[PDB]
Amino acid sequence: KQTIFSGIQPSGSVTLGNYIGAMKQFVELQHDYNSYFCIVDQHAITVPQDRLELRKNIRNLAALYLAVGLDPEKATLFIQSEVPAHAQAGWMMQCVAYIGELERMVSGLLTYPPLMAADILLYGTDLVPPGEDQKQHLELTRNLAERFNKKYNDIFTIPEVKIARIMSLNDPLKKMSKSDPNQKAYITLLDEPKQLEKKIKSAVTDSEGIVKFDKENKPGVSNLLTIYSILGNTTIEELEAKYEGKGYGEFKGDLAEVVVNALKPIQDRYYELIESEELDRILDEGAERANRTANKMLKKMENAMGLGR
Amino acid sequence: KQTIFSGIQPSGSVTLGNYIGAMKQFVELQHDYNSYFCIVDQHAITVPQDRLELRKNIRNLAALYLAVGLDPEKATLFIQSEVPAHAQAGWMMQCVAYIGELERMTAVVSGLLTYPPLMAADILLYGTDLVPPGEDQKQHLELTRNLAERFNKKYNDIFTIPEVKIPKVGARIMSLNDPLKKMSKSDPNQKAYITLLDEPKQLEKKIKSAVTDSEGIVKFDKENKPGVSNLLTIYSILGNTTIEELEAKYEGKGYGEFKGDLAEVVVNALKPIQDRYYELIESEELDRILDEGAERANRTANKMLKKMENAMGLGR
Repeated sequence: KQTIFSGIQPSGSVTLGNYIGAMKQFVELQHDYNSYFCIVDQHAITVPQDRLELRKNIRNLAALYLAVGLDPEKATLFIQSEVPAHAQAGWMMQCVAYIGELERMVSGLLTYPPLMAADILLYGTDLVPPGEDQKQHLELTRNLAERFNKKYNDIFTIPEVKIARIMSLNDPLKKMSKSDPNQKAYITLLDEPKQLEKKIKSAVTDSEGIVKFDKENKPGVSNLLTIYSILGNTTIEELEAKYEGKGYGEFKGDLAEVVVNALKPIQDRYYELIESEELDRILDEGAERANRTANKMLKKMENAMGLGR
Repeated sequence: KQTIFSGIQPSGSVTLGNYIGAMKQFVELQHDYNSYFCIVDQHAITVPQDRLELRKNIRNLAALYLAVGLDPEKATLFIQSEVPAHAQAGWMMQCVAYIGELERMTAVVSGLLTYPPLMAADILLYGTDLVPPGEDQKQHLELTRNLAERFNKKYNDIFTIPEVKIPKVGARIMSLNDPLKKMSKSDPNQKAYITLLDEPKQLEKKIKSAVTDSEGIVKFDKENKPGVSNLLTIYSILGNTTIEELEAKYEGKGYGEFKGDLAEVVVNALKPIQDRYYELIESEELDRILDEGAERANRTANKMLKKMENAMGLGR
């Protein structure tokens, strides 16, 4: 059973687009793969942060992950910061990484990649996700892994990166993104039904009046068919067949409700957890698991380098 | 009342200049200060090492400090890596330090440029009031004070701002060999230095062949008679006698017995240290003392760590 590590930044709120990109894809692999989801709060402080926004974002993200079906008794969801081994191994890896490598991509900004390498390597990670802009982060990680294996002990497995792009409702050519100035460009998983509906019905389209798919010729309608597709558990072409004698108004109206119904259980559950202390227990349990495992790999690192006794 | 934090490198061998310079002086402040002696193995790995000799030096240093009169009941002696908060706080301090101030001190290994915030973390973690002076610790301490103040201001106010404490005129001890040089273990001539574990026989050999003058007067003046005044300084401190008594004592006498007598004085000073070192170095009582100190340090350090985390928004 291969093992996967996903480093997940607590950055406030998840768009539908990114839920469909990563979240959904990797949450489902929890039964076939041994899977870790690490809220990387120590990487978040490499940029300016309000202390309150940060604790808020961390809880919030944890709640969503569980709300979207992550099973804490099969996968390991935890907060980086609560597993001291990360900083510890993070520091040993600083003593193996060179500056040159790091300048080629505030101090923690320049020197978090060794800590990132440490995040993945502490767990014997076989696989990492394709976070857009991780192509050079994984390369370093791989390299640092190889450099430590040669110089001390083969203890690290060399991690691999093994694999629907949701575009803006306002502009089909732009990717859906939380930082989009226009609030109607994107849907967040906690959007209320009322507002969910509004954003879909005003989503830019064509005039052709025919629900059909081609990306570079009907990008707005194509995108909508792709959302409908994933959230509704159907194929695009079935949907074409289904809207044969129909126009965008019925389509947009039906899609609205599909989306409301796909997000209702997720919301319902978010709010049960966000307030509960059950959420804290889950996170306590996750940190215990990760420490138990991360500490074994740490001691080896320490023994490989010679740090105690 | 005041607490001192002494960060001490496990480098494999300690000269006489060190015992009299740092160790002795700061192990004496033991009762009038809550004093920490931290074996900084995570600073050690910024430069190349053999995992065997590093492990060895770590014990060696622990054993030496005890052997020299460090009281595990009054001072906290511990290993840096064995208290995780250092790594944790250190990482937090990297998120406060800018690259420039770090770039203004030293493809090279990253932890060699980025250790100063970890040094900051080491000290600030204990609410340290005072620190020893080191060779090039001036520029290091200045950065720590900045990071302390920068963080007090921006997040919460939790760090005390530390100060260099100057000990009771620590004597700088010079080579036996070239008296203008400072005593150093790296010198390629083992005659030039004396280490606390030198056998009485090698102690004796080295002292007799220590560089002097062509006068044959045992008289202290630093600029014209550096060999002799270095030895007088050594005789003074291990002797517990003033240089004046030693000029009195060695009036109508020449370098012959001056070196003979000093030799026996050094042997006798180093004997208890050696007998005691050789008990601890093999026994498990040492391990017990290093477990206690790690425990004490962790309890203190973890409280401050919680404050830093609350102050920045990590965890819950």
